[PDB]
Amino acid sequence: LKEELHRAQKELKLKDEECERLSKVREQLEQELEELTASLFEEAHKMVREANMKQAASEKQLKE
Amino acid sequence: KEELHRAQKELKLKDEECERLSKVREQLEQELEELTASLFEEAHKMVREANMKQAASEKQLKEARGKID
Amino acid sequence: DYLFKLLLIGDSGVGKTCVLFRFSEDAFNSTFISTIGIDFKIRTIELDGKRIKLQIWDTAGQERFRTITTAYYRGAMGIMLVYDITNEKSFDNIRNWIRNIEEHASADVEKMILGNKCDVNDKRQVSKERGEKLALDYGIKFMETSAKANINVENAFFTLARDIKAKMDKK
Ligand SMILES: Nc1nc2c(ncn2[C@@H]2O[C@H](COP(=O)(O)OP(=O)(O)O)[C@@H](O)[C@H]2O)c(=O)[nH]1
Repeated sequence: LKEELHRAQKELKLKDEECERLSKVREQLEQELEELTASLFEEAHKMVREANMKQAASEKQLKE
Repeated sequence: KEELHRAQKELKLKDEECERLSKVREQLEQELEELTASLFEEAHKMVREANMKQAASEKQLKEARGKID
Repeated sequence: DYLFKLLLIGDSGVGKTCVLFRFSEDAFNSTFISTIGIDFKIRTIELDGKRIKLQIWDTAGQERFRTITTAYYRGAMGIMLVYDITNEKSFDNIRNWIRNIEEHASADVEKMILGNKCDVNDKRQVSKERGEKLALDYGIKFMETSAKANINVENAFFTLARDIKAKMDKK
């Protein structure tokens, strides 16, 4: 009769701890994504500031 | 059966959570893909502008270097 | 020799991004915060001799990148909460945002409230006093600022970074 609860709880332990594991990896996944997206933006920015300073350079040659 | 009455609840819940966590794998790269795609577009639109206003700006340093020389 | 990962959050149109660009001393207005809702900037500073790299994420709360923006909350060492003193619900919400920080971010993270646009007193709706009480209740630091006039931006970051470092040299 009680056997159903007996299983249910054994089942809760397994799911509780698989859940813990699963979270350690969400943590990594996120650090990696940060580091990657970080550098993505870094570049996008660097690359834009080049195109603009290029325009500025011959902007000033033209006012002189 | 008071214990089970509600014991099954966190089991449903804990489980429902594990499910959501596994999704977290692909849900990251799914978003990443989009974000990357976007930057590409947006940073381009940007560099496009700079180029058009640099290049048009370039041909009058020859036209005005030509109005002098 | 140190790398601090920082995050700026709060309601939209609060000034979060100008706050950033000011501190990052970028000579341009050019951002992706409008068309993406994320932006990123670095600055290295000296704190008691040492070089400190600061990595500042600017998020804008769009569900389009919910999952990614958590990655920023989860990995952030210091997170500035920003409201606009010209606007109440920005301030009212500062609790809501604290819920998130508490809920999405780490247990010991360093926090700081930044009542922004202080420079404009004529349209002020949120008293400074009321702002420092908010802060003291939650037991975190508070600081009024102005991205445009350049008031206390730099002091805010240096301040936050000192709190971070001091916490780390303890361990
Ligand atoms: N008076 C004043 N206006 C500001 C200040 N900071 C930002 N703004 C203006 O507020 C508007 C939106 O600010 P923004 O940085 O986009 O807020 P975000 O969306 O949270 O980054 C723009 O018109 C900014 O120029 C400030 O310190 N003082």
